[PDB]
Amino acid sequence: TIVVTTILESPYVMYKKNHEQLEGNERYEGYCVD
Repeated sequence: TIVVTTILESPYVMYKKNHEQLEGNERYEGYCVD
């Protein structure tokens, strides 16, 4: 598994709606997540 470092910065990487009930990569959304 590749470890990808990134940064919380809108709209590149943001916490998803309901992230606390999600895990791993699914916690995040945005341009850089895509």
